[PDB]
Amino acid sequence: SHMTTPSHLSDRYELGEILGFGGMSEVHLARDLRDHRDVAVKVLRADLARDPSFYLRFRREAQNAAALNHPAIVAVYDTGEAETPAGPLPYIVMEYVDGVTLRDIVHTEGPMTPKRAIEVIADACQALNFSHQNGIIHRDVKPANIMISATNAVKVMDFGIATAQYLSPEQARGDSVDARSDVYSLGCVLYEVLTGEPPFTGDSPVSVAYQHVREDPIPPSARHEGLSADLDAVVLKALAKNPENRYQTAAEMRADLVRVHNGEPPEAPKVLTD
Ligand SMILES: Nc1ncnc2c1ncn2[C@@H]1O[C@H](COP(=O)(O)OP(=O)(O)OP(O)(O)=S)[C@@H](O)[C@H]1O
Ligand SMILES: [Mn+2]
Repeated sequence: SHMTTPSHLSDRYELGEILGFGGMSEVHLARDLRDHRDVAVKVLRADLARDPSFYLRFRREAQNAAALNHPAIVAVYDTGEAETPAGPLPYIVMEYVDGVTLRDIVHTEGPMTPKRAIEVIADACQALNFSHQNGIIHRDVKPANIMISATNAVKVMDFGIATAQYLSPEQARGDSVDARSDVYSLGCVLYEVLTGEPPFTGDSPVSVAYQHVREDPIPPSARHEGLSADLDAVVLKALAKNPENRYQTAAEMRADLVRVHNGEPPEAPKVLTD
């Protein structure tokens, strides 16, 4: 009813400006006064925090937020919970990225140049490769979970926690999830940064999930100008319905992105349009 986010958490983190929000959390820039470090603190949203479902969900996700050490992955530093007069306010402390999500880039700027999109997604592949080698499937690859920093570094975040626009067909069906599910979802992001649109939209998540399972994506070159057939092949391989027909690893996907960036033919099956 009237929870508000305090100016200090746990007498160590002094909150500065609000950076963003999502369906659960509000993310603030903060100063870690103990380590003299600027950090991002993800706090359960004040307007949701007294709602038992949301509180409990936040706690279940905080204890599963994967802590990986890689230049393209947002580090997770700590978790905690502030006592306030309105009740407990749980939070996660993570690496601060001064930058913009791919969601916000596509919204405000439209599609990226193809070379830039290739570069960003190839860097995201490195993050995912590292995660997979450490036994962690991301599970929630989407444009909001990839940022480009002010120094043009790619940062992927929010790994390992178990919208419908970016789910893999196997997630839509409740089947087993593995590295190829992250490939598919990253293929959805690639599709969107190239064309300005996700592959599938609909009036409900049931309708969007149905499309992931049953309907072929419109080839990117048909959705938007300046896109090559070689890029169609790479994107549509990532988006193959059967996991066995996708890139089997994030590294394999990267290798094809690197070919296309260099004007070399990709290994992905050719796609013909008219
Ligand atoms: N480490 C970070 N550094 C800077 N900004 C961040 C960071 N993490 C998240 N943000 C921003 O905070 C927003 C909310 O992040 P999240 O709570 O993870 O929700 P989301 O990923 O946008 O969407 P949902 O809720 O998962 S659908 C992001 O969209 C960014 O705008
Ligand atoms: Mn996120």
